[PDB]
Amino acid sequence: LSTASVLAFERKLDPSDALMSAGAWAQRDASQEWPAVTVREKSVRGTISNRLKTKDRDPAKLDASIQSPNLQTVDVANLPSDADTLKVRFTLRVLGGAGTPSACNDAAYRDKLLQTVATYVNEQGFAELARRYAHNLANARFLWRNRVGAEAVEVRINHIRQGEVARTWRFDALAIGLRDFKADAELDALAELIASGLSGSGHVLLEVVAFARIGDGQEVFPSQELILKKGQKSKTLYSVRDAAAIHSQKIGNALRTIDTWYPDEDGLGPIAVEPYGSVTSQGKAYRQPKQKLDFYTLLDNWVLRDEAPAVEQQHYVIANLIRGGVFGE
Amino acid sequence: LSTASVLAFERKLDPSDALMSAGAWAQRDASQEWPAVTVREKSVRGTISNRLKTKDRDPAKLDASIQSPNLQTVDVANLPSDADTLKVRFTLRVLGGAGTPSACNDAAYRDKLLQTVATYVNEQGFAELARRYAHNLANARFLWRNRVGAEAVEVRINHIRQGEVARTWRFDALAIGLRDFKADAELDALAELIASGLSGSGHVLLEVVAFARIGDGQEVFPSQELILKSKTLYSVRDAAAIHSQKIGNALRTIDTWYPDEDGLGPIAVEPYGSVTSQGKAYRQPKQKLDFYTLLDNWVLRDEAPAVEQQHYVIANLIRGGVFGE
Amino acid sequence: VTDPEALLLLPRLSIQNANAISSPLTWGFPSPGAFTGFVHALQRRVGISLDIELDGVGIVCHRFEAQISQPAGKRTKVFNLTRNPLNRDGSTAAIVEEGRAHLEVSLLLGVHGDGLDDHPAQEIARQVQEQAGAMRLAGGSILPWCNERFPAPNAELLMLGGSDEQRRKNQRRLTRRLLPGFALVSREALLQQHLETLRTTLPEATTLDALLDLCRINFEPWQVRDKPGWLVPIPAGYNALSPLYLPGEVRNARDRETPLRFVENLFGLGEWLSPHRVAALSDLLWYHHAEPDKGLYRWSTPRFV
Amino acid sequence: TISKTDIDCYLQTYVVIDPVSNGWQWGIDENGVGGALHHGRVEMVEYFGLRGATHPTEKEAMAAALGYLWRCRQDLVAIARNDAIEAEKYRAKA
Amino acid sequence: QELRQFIESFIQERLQGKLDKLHPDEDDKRQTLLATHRREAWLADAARRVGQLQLVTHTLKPIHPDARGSNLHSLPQAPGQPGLAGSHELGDRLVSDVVGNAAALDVFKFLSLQYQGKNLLNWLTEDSAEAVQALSDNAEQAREWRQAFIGITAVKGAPASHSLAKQLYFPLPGSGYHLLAPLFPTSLVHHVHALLREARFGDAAKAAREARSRQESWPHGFSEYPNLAIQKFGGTKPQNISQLNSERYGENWLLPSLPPHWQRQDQRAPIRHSSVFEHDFGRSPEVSRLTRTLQRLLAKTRHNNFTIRRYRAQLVGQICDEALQYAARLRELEPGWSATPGCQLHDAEQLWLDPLRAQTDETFLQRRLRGDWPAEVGNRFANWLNRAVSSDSQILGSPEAAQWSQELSKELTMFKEILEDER
DNA sequence: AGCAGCTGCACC
Repeated sequence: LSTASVLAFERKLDPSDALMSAGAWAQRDASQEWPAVTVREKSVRGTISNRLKTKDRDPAKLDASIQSPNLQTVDVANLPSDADTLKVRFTLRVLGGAGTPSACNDAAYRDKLLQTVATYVNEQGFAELARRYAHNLANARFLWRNRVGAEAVEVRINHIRQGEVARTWRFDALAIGLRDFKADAELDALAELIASGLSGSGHVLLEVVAFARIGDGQEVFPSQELILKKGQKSKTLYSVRDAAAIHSQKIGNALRTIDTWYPDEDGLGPIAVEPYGSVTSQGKAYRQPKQKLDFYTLLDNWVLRDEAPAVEQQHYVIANLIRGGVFGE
Repeated sequence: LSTASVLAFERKLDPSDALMSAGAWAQRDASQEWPAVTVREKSVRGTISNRLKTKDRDPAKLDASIQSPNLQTVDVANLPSDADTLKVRFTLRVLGGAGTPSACNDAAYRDKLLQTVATYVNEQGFAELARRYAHNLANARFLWRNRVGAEAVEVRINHIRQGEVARTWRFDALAIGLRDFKADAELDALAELIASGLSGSGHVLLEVVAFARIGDGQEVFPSQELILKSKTLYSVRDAAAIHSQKIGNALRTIDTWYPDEDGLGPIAVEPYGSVTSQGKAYRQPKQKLDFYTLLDNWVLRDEAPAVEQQHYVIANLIRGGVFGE
Repeated sequence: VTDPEALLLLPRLSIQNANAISSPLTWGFPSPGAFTGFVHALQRRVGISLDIELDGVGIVCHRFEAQISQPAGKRTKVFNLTRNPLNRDGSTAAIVEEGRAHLEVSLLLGVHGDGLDDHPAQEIARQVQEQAGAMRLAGGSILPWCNERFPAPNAELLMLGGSDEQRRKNQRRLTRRLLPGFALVSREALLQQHLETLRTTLPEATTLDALLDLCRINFEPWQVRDKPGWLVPIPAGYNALSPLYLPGEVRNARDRETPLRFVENLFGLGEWLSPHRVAALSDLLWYHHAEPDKGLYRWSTPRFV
Repeated sequence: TISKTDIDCYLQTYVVIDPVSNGWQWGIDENGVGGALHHGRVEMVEYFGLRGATHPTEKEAMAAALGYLWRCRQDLVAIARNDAIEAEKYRAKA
Repeated sequence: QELRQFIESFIQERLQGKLDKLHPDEDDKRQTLLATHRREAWLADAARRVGQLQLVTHTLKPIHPDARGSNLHSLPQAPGQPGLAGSHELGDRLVSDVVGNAAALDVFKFLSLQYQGKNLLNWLTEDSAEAVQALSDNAEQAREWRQAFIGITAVKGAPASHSLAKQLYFPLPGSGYHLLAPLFPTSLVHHVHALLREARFGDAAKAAREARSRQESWPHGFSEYPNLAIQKFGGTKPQNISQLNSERYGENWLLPSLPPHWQRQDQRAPIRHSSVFEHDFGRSPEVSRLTRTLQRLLAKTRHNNFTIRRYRAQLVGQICDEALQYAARLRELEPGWSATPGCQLHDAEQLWLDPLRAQTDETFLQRRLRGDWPAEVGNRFANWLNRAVSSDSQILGSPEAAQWSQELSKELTMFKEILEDER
């Protein structure tokens, strides 16, 4: 009747830290002994390229600043001179129990919410969302900056059931682009596996490897840390067990960018699934609450006022419930 | 319409760390198994060649200029005694997407910037910038102190299409000067390939090798490390190398349009275009010809500068960096 | 508390982003109350269908890597954070400080109930291991362990299943399977001994724990004074401030069928021993103790000394 | 007005002075605790041992350690100066 | 009424700074600063301004700062069960935290104006001459302002935890749960941080560190507090969270609960050196501070033997503990590191360190590793551990060396007993 | 011509 004062949803489609190794192409068959790339602190000499704030100063000091070099120490990680292939490996744990909340004040809100999610999974199964997630794993969207100049990316996904593999998939990640959502047989099979895993019967284990032919001795990019003036490291790179790696949240945002239904020129591309759907690279928060298409108003319009959005906005609401969140008034 | 607080631009034209080996001339073709030039730590015994301080000019402590062998230890890289040719090898990737930022806080400024860069590429394509990058490849400016006395320098550029060669260029770095941008057919073909990579019609990864004929036993110069001994040369896997930022600075020396007396030579592309080794910064912000004033006049106020200034602005966008409030 | 009829060894558990902040004052290893709550939750999920009551858990901590950075120019350390999305119009949110740490800890917990007689001899351990994987341990997901070289099986050993030398042989064979790590035990009596010898007409406030936590190089006519072992302050349960409220009384509650109490932390000592100087692996097991009318919602290892 | 002894108050804890069979060897401690058992880690020079001369008197080895700290390892001196500024800012407070 | 001059000082020292921090050149805006922020309409608005609560050990703002629950003022009941402590249920009394709106904190700054103590002014229940100093025009509005200042500093509203605070179940003995919503104890985190600031930046530590820089004696000693961590609650302005969060800006100053081996990652195999006890065991990072402290302890007085013999025994127990853990963690490198042709064979110690090598070379090693019974590897360890003694005739002539050999032989017998059942 | 929501704003 009234809204639940607390509401929470645990995260499904669990990613992991993706370890990165180096090795040559056409050796992807026995690609299990590859040495991992390490982070290295190198010191650089550059110029003063930032724009100046001419307040309470003199032109002589800032002019002698821009004539003087800038001494920094950064952290980089590059492939060796006999290795042009970056191998990015991670584990995906698709849990199950999609629409079941993890916190609720009222019994009435929980009853009505499980009723509406039940009518959703009856009348439209996890078929668009699973195809969208399997396409986001099909292209190397998790290899964020290592894909902008790669000649070819080969993605192998193995389904590990009890102690070993049972099904292998081998995708070419550039044919399946970053904007189109088509229907293939092996992609529909992978979407069927993710659909069977999201419904509570089991928690399925996928292992994903990605071979990217970047260039001989070129630069690869792990993720940078958020640390909030001489001898200080400006750029710190992520490396777990002395091996360079990307965060789990970066991979989650990468394989979560499937939202192609947003009311301000949705043909630019799929964006991240979020309440007040925001792309931090663009700075613009689509699905504005001034418009009637945010997650909160659509959810409590579905479960409290018995109205219903279209087929697309409820797919967005169910995908936000799959992602997780902490809401409540 | 105002300038974004965060504006980030990714580097196009990414080179690799250039590795050094040694061998003989007339074996340039089968130069695959050439032994790598190794940095050796040596100790030298010198004198006091610095000017004396206000404290070291005393009468009883004037012995520093008299009795001081000064006992230093440095790093040194030389050629083997039966080899007169130094080989420097690196890979150069050119990406494309020159005017699209990687981070922004205002999307109206982003659409204005994309419209401005598309207006540029529609009117003035990547014909001058790719020609200047190809001329900085065709002469071995990547060999910084390794070119200054060499009897014969030859560069060789291969196109890595799938895993192997698609096109071979074999340029003489001593016929092509270091201060003028002339014309040639193969240089124009390399400029067309670099422009095709920079515009986005293909993937360009080149293999650039360079032979400098120094002579037997001579001193070759790799990059010197910055330490935040007093001389530490750079080496990856026990082989002397040049840094990728020095190689990228060698191909960024395309700026023959600046507010100074530009009859001297090309400089590197920087905002407030600075040669800190010469101590003078051209394109000072007092004269309205640095990158920020032209970018805030072209995007915000629709005041287009001259075509050479547009070339310099697009080159500064290719270099990338942190622009914003 | 009660004595176990069997001990269940979960092998080397890998946790990706655990809560390195375990208190308002102590950082590092997570609270052991998180581990006891994990075993209680695993009893709620899988302990009921097998008829096993699961209490008491050991903590062996094979390795620990905290996502911290020392700033250049300061002695102390700060945390590597993650980035949050925009609020409503496009603006960077207020950053919340959450410490993260990669952990590898294996568990030994106490099977106590009447669900194993002779028939499900090893299936109980496998089912608890398959239910423990799709859970969390300190706020972080347990790693799936995809195929690298060889797996790590579960174990179930009955302390009553054999004679005295069978008890010692099975304990020696089990304690080698958790050997690269360090067990965490609770030492309340030692801290009370230190408070007894320290309080010589000078009152204490909290110095009995921060004095064992520091390193002093004080002089007795340098020298650095030493202790046996590694004595760390750990959060040993909660304490009550609020007189307890009805289930449907406090607004913005987590549920309205469980009484709420506003609580504060507690701080005690812990030692990181070896797996082979405890004389019984039926110890190291972390239990609850409520005494709900007073507060003092505590957790500790009993029957140790 | 921070003298060298005010920085030397907080720089001293990165050294350790071990009496050996011939004299007073010294070494550098990374954690800044005096080279203790549980919390600290003292770096050993490569034979393995402390990076110090065998001074007869303890004042000589302490001065050699602290002069080598001031001469070579400037980041430790920076940490000691960052502590020494607040050491008198705390007196300026109370 | 001697409070009145101290009162009219503070409003002037506020309004001067409000005029100065404006950069004024136009618009004639300062007149309202002369009108309101000089007279006692400031006092009427200070009576109007609320949000402040005068807490002690209960804040909900350090846990997700956009969460408005209930904040309390109660010291927890003194526990009789010994072994732990969670609050300042002892000396070094509280610091009276206050949570509220950041614009309203000038009212608390006026309350804490230390005219002969701020305890009898913030909780101004016992004032007699201050009343007519609050209003030197009447006696009605003076009592009204006194009640408005001292009454709002103890008020609750309703218990809440605004869906972003923590509340975690606790299993009861029989059956049932309690909800257990915790709070951040800012007075206790103030007091611990103040002790940690007094032990380092104080006068006594500055005095007793100068004596150590000079190798002296002095009345006392000092401490260090290693491996602290900073957790900064306020992002850029800490006034939103607490006044105590502004006095200790960010600066949680947490204490380490780490494992012993946390910053000790190293992966190496002793393929080069023959004997592994003399080399790469002393070169291990943790064993060196055990062995050097054992050399420090094996030359001392034997008068108070009951504690020093216990410490000397436990320091050898830790050494054999690390000795077993070395072989335990060397089984993660490879199943075999001795099958390759090497300059040093060193099979006597590598049969202990390569157990899965017998799984590979199942022909001769399967008979030889179970037929030879390697149990003299502890004797090689004892010859290395004998160099942890000092070469002094005074300790060698007495009978305490026989006691040292007794405890070392007992612990090495336990070591050999564990090493016997390694097959 | 009177309400509830939203947004800009003031202050520390």
